[PDB]
Amino acid sequence: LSNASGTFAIRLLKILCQDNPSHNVFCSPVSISSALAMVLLGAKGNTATQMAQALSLNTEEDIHRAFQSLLTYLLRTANRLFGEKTCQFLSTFKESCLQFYHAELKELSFIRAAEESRKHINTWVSKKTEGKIEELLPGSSIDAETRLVLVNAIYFKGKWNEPFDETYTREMPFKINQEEQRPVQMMYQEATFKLAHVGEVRAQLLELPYARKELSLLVLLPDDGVELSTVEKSLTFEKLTAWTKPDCMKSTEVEVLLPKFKLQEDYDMESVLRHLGIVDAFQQGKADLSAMSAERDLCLSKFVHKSFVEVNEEGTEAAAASAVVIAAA
Amino acid sequence: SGPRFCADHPFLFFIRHNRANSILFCGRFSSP
Ligand SMILES: [Zn+2]
Ligand SMILES: [Zn+2]
Ligand SMILES: [Zn+2]
Ligand SMILES: [Zn+2]
Ligand SMILES: [Zn+2]
Ligand SMILES: [Zn+2]
Ligand SMILES: [Zn+2]
Ligand SMILES: [Zn+2]
Ligand SMILES: [Zn+2]
Ligand SMILES: [Zn+2]
Ligand SMILES: [Zn+2]
Ligand SMILES: [Zn+2]
Ligand SMILES: [Zn+2]
Ligand SMILES: [Zn+2]
Ligand SMILES: [Zn+2]
Ligand SMILES: [Zn+2]
Ligand SMILES: [Zn+2]
Ligand SMILES: [Zn+2]
Repeated sequence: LSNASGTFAIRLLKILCQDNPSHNVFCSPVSISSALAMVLLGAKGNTATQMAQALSLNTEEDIHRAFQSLLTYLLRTANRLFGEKTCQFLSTFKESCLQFYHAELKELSFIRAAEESRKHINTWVSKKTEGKIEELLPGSSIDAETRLVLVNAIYFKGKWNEPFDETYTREMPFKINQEEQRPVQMMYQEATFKLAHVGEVRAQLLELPYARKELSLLVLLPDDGVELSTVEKSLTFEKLTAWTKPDCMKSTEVEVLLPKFKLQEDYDMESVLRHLGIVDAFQQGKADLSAMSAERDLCLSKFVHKSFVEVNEEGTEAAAASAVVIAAA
Repeated sequence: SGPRFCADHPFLFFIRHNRANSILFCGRFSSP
């Protein structure tokens, strides 16, 4: 299982990196997979099989184990369903979303108040992300055909186990490519961290733990003449896991220079999910969402992801949210 | 001379739950 979700996270990251050349990237694989899994709970046939395989769940056994396993600093996740108030959704579907994701269904009038409904969902996401993710659902992503919106939000804030002293932060050049450099505020500290030199891809891997060391930031930095795209192509979840093992990533006194930075990204996920093989769920006539509703011209009309991260001398704050719009076709 | 980690060019990064070995967030820092 851990390998399933790691494989998904790395594939997601590789696709996003490849689809957004020379652009910052940031996502929450956990948020996206939570939203996609709630759809899976309402899907059948090939619609369901494509989504399970996108999540690296290739057998019925693997699907059941993934969901059953759910049943067992700040870090918080929230899931919610938003359903057209004049529709009914199957009890078994609502029960499964409640049991596995603690998702309740809030009724909205998509048919008569699409814009107020969009604002309500976006306000819910903002609350659950401490204001960091505003306007998850863009204009026209909710309309008279919208019937169900499945939403995940995640929020993290943690202090470093070994924070940087802001005294030693200084502006330095950051090489965005061979011919261009831009200034960054570079944090500095010499301390003992787990650090790997990865000969296979000519890169270094640093671990910076958060307080309690329950969570860590891992930074994969190519050696100074190596293009990051070559590391992206070589990357797999199995390799990344090997490189974090004690034999590769060992405690080392190291001078760390890491930029302070803040990113905000947003994604239309349809092209991503297509690369992972999800096609039927989007297609009028082929989508089978009959485990959510006895209405049976439903399809997946939109899947959006928005994220936020801030890294500075004290720690890290990160948030993300994912929304799936199911509509009547 | 000693070990140096100087992240002054593009890198990948990951926020991981260590016990679970779970990638919670990940990304690429390409430009300020
Ligand atoms: Zn593509
Ligand atoms: Zn950006
Ligand atoms: Zn299995
Ligand atoms: Zn089953
Ligand atoms: Zn009602
Ligand atoms: Zn209806
Ligand atoms: Zn529970
Ligand atoms: Zn709940
Ligand atoms: Zn609050
Ligand atoms: Zn090297
Ligand atoms: Zn090694
Ligand atoms: Zn090794
Ligand atoms: Zn020493
Ligand atoms: Zn591909
Ligand atoms: Zn400060
Ligand atoms: Zn440098
Ligand atoms: Zn460099
Ligand atoms: Zn833990």
